Amino acid sequence: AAKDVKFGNDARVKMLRGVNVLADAVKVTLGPKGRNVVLDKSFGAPTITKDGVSVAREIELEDKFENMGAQMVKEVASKANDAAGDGTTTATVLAQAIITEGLKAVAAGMNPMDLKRGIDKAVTAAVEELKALSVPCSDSKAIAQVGTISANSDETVGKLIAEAMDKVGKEGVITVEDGTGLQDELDVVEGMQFDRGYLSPYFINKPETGAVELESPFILLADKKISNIREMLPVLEAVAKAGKPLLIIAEDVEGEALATLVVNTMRGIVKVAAVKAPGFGDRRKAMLQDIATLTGGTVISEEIGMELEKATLEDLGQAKRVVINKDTTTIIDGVGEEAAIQGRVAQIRQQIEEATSDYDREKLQERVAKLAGGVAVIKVGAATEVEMKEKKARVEDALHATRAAVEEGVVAGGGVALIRVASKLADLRGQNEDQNVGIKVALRAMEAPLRQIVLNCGEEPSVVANTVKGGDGNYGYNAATEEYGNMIDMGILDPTKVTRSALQYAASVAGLMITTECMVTDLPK
Amino acid sequence: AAKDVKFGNDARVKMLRGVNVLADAVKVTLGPKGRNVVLDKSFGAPTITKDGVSVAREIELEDKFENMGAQMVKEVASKANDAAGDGTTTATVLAQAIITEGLKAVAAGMNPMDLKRGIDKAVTAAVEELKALSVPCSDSKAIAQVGTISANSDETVGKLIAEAMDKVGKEGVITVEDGTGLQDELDVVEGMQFDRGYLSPYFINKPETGAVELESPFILLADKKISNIREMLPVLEAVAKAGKPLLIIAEDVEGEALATLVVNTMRGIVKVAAVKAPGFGDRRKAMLQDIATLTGGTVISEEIGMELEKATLEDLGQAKRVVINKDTTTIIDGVGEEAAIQGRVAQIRQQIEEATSDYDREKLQERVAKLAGGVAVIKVGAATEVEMKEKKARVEDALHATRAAVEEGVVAGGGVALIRVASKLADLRGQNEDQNVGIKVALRAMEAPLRQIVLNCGEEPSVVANTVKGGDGNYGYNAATEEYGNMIDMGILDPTKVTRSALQYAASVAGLMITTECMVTDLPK
Amino acid sequence: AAKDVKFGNDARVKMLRGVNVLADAVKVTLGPKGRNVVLDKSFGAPTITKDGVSVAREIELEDKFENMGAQMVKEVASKANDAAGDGTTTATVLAQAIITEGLKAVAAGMNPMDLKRGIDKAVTAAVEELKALSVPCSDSKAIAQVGTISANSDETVGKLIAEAMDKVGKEGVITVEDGTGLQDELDVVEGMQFDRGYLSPYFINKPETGAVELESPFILLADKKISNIREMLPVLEAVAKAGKPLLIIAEDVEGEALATLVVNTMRGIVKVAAVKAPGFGDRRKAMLQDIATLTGGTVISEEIGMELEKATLEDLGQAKRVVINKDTTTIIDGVGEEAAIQGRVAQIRQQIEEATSDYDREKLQERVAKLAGGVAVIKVGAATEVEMKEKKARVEDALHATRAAVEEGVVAGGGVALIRVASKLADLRGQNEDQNVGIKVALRAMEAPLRQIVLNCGEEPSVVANTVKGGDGNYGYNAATEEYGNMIDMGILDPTKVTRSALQYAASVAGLMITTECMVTDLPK
Amino acid sequence: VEDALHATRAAVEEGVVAGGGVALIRVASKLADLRGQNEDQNVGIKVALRAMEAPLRQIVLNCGEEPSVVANTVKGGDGNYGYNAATEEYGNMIDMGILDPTKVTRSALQYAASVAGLMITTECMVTDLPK
Repeated sequence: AAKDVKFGNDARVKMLRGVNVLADAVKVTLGPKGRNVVLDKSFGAPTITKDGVSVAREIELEDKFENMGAQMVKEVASKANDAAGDGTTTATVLAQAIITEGLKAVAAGMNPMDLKRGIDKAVTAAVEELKALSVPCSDSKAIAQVGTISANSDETVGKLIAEAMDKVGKEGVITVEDGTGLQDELDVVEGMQFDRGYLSPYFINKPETGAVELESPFILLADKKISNIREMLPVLEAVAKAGKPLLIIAEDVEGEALATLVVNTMRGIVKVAAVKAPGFGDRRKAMLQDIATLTGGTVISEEIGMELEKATLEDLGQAKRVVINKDTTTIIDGVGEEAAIQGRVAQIRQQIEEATSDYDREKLQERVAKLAGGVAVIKVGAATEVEMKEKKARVEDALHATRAAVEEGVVAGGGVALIRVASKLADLRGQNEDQNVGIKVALRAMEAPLRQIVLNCGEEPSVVANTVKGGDGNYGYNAATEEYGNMIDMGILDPTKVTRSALQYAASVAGLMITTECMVTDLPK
Repeated sequence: AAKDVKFGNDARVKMLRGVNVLADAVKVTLGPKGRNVVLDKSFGAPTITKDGVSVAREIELEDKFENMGAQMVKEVASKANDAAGDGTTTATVLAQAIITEGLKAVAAGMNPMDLKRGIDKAVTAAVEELKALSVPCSDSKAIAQVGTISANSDETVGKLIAEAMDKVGKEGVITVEDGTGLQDELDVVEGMQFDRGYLSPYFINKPETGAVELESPFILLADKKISNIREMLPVLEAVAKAGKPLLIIAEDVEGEALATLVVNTMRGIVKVAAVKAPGFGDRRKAMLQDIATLTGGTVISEEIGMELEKATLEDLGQAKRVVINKDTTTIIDGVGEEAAIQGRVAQIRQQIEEATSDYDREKLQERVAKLAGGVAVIKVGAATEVEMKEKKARVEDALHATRAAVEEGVVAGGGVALIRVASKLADLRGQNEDQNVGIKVALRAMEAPLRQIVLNCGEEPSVVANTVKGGDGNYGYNAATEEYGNMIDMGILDPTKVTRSALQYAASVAGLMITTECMVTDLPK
Repeated sequence: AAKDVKFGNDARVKMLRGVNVLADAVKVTLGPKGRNVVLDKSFGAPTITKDGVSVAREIELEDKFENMGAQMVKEVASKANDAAGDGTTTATVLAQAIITEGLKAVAAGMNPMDLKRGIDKAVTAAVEELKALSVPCSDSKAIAQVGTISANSDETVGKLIAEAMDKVGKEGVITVEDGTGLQDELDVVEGMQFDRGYLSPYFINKPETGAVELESPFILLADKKISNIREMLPVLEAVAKAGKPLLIIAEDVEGEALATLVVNTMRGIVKVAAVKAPGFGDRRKAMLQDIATLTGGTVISEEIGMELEKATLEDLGQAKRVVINKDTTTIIDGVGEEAAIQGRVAQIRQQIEEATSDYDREKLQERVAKLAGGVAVIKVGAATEVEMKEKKARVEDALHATRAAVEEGVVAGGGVALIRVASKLADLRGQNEDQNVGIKVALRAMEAPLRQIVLNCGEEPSVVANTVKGGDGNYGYNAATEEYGNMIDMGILDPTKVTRSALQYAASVAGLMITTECMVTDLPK
Repeated sequence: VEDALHATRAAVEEGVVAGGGVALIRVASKLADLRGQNEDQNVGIKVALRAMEAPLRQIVLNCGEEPSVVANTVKGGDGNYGYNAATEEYGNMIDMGILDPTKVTRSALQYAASVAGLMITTECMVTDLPK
């Protein structure tokens, strides 16, 4: 269709103006004195929230260009939350900061490409500085403390998480379900988790988790791309009968079929969700079979001449629960026989000896790790349905937080880590003045989150930033008690992974925008 | 879709303006000299009313932002009426008062959060003050007086409610029905009531009480979530035959199945209603059985390997009447055998002995209380249908009132309670000057209802407020006779609960609005 | 009257916008391939010119703010020409460049004051570098060469000027007037020149040179301030009679007296010009006497009790000619008798002996130098009045050029000296990054003249500039034989004084505009 | 791999020349004395040769340098030699990994000239009325 094409400065302010709507909507929730944002619904009462992700999801602008700007930042910023369970909002305020200052500089006549490299150099430098600043999280005592802090000072949640990690390990898979009647339960079941998410958002039935959740579903394992729902029909009806949901795990699900599934499940005609099979090539077929033995199903491959039209429930695998993320599928309690599973583990353990290269060793060990490791299951108990559901939510949060803590440690929260790291890179330089300006841009931008938090608290950003800049390490002033001491000790911390992700991703999109000359979109009519 | 986003001061005026349209419409009916509001109906003559609830129900504004404002207070204020049977209007005027002053303070540059915390502190104090000010309503002589006062001086209503409460206990379940023909009738039948409401406002066949009413229905007890209407069919065809209505009580009823029930019932193709089973986890499966025993039905659990396709009318439970609210299901006169039920009570009472915890004892007693407790049924007689229907309403209202009186007592009406309580908190202070301003805002707002009542009466609010502030205890201003004196004795009272609720809910919404920085809504298309 | 007030950025763009009309109008004439500017006359045939100064005179913009910008640059830049006989256009283009880049910098958030400091530091350095680059004009051979070059390669003009400077010394006063008919004449006559200019532009009757030129005028010497034309009348009727023009040298000429004089001379009722008497305090009374002696006039001192009403034509001084600049008055061929003048000189020489202070001695020495030295008078011959007037004009300009050359030397022309000097200061830095940007702003601007010249010649500016930067000393870009080489020998030069002035004034106004935050002007009424 | 493949295929077919758009300028600088049958054709010739500079100029413009300056520098050298578009070392562009398959530069030139030539000789255009 006829397009609207904008260039240079004209195009850049549009994008900027766009990111401003987004950032300004979202940053008011930042910090403990976060304000509320009211999101209108069709009919009924509007939603009042302090959750920046909820807010971002809703943002879409009328001016197509401003919209593109908002959608760009929205996209990359969401990745931070995906990776570490937080920092989306931070990433957003940061992205705003970099883009504003960067465009100022572009307008002053500085080179966009050099500005970008300067900003990037600053960020890599900052990530290193962040690792040095980081305090490790290894013994289960520390795991419990982090879990507790993320859980709103609840010892119970920390203990729970600690206990579970104690069961399956730091690298283990931990899941959360409704409790059966007050008093928590922990149990390790047969289960697995592979890095593939939903083939489409429409499949989501947990808009809170942004996830798909299926109970006691059947699992179709097909080694081939499924493009047409013609082959699906017989197995779809067998699942419509017995009224259970269905997880399809194929090489891929495309076109006719994917669309048809997205519609049918979204009209209540059988709950279905599809995900690509993990990995690619040979190891993909291997892992498909792994999933087959584990769920007690039969992998239907065209290679040996099997056909989907010729498949009954019996070929289908089975599990107590499956949960699907944007990039993660996790199978909980497969119906597979102890003999079958342990026998498959045995086989895999034979190939590792008869192996050759190191790569082949790692890969095989990853497979048994999945197989033999299992899945910890935390059922949260709590006296009331309401409290139970709530405590369940806080456990989920504390969980992602703790996992991220375990991976890369913790640093001072309240936005001070980004400020300390920045104060340390004052002498950092690049190849020419432009790159140097790029660097200052980024280091100044790293102050945005703290400043906004302070602003929201009704204090003077400059003064607080100064106070913070004066000290060192994770040492600070506890706003709640105004006591000086170690921020981590006083419970004001962030998983190093969240701060890092936020910074890098913010820098990524802001860099891109700063280096954009042209925008093309459809015509407003 | 493309959104319209408003910020800070801009959003807040819009919200204000919107709660102003709402409050101004409802607050004219406050007190004894309340005015009429005329609500148009598309077909026929308009409705003239003085009921703040009916008026509020109709308010929806064209401006999307202003509208969100109104819908917000509309919602929480509504909850006040739902909790204590009155005070929605009061809640609305209070909210208006708090919001108006609060936004004035925000505009002056004071911190919204500190304003909120000050408001809350004042309210917290006021509620305690309200507890002290409160006079208990315990002996049935008192119960009768309150009911009598709520019924417009109708002593017969007081007596009826007093008798009904003595039959089933203060905490018992009491219901109101049409008369057989003059001379009321009272009788205790097998029955039960759990706190779960309609899974949809479309199951409602009694739009005035906003309730579902099924007479001689079958009760399906299914321990599991019902998502697809395919399993229902065999049992649904058996109930279409025998031409009796159907109550489905499951773990939940979702999408396909629920939408199909909502449609088929709204088309007279068989009357049906669905509610979640009470509670969760184990105790939920236990209570489902309690209901089974009570109604002479069979719990259909997939767990034990039972199927809905194979369930017959014989498995269905039965009762003379069930009534469903927004959050209550009450079963009246179940076909349960007076031996089955007694046995069930017996087994449970034995479990109370084997009980290893206090919690377990309390929770099991609730079950015996429900089963063994039963249900009082008051049938209002009156000589001609019209009179009967009017008195039935008065009995229903007075009943709800009297319940609230029994729980937290009663306090001075006519808005004087709030004013008395505010005058006692003159020395209340916060952590900084802003919080002190927040407290003053709340205490000043507590005068709003009285002032409005007085305004509606055509007197000078300041003068009356002033004199009242001068008094002590439950001494106040009788708006109907223009006479000052002891309010409770003069029969001008409110259940402590309604005053408390209205205050709390108003303060709640008011805090949210005061601390709102952003609003996102659709574009006016 | 009610004003229109503009602040910050908004004000700055108006100013810039304004200087841009002036600069763009003026700069097209720069260089040897300068284009024509057509300036419309009162009404007659338009005037076509390549003289940037003429063009500048004519520029006045409708918009009050824009006009203010342009007038400010006109004013500061005009001084360059006043001082060194060239450089105004250059100053203007330099001013445009500095203001342009400076304002970009201010908008990007840099501190105007630090930018100004930087610009100034760069200019200070550049001046020194310019002195270092400069070649002396000391021997009369070089004096003649410069004269010849500035007179379009006319050896005659060079010879003539050299002869003149030889008679009165290089610091002597040299005058040029109409020749008596082919064959030049050079004679030294009794005369003087002091540092006071016309008290009003309206006095100018030679717009070409922006000078007042009086023939056989009478000279009124009044040791007092003349504010009212009532005391003038008697002297003015005498001068009105006799029918010769009038020069007034008083302590000052203000108000009614000045106003009236300006009107009258602009209405042919006696040609009159007024200047402040030279110096101040006591030495002013002394010099007034010097002039008196020289012109055979009599000082009219109120101190001694003399009155202007009693002043006669005989009290008045006389000379064959007087010429008045913006800041110079030069009396040519006084009538005073040699005996008198000589006696005066004797007196001063003796006071020079008696002088008890270096200062006093110096001042006295300055005075005898003026009286005893006289004035050189070049009469330019030609054969045909037309060639005569033209040559006379060339001699005036060349004269001014060589004067400046004699003072501070010559540097490479065509804008190369400025670029050269700029390339030498690459490492120049200030106290902070803002100052540093100020410096670069200045250094880039120093290229503007040459680049503009190249531009007018239809070449790529950047290429030529880059080349010139590659070379050393007085190597650069020619346009007559179009080939790079040695500028001085090749006869492409500028007096160091014009280059220095052009740069310094340009920097001055630019600094001032860059540091402007507020502008006040009348409403367009 | 797919990209490198097409590239190498093209390399094998017709060889490689200096990349960065310099090949075009060199080629252009060699045709300074090239003439046609009349002044108009000669102008056509200049238009084309001047045009052959557009890519470098743009490339340089994108790098934030002065297109005229680099073009000038490039015009001064010969063969596949010159300006190092990353390390400022002089040498053979092909060896320093700065190349384009001769096929790609030639194609771009011929196709460009083709369409431009058609448009330059266009006198009339016919299209639908905006509905």
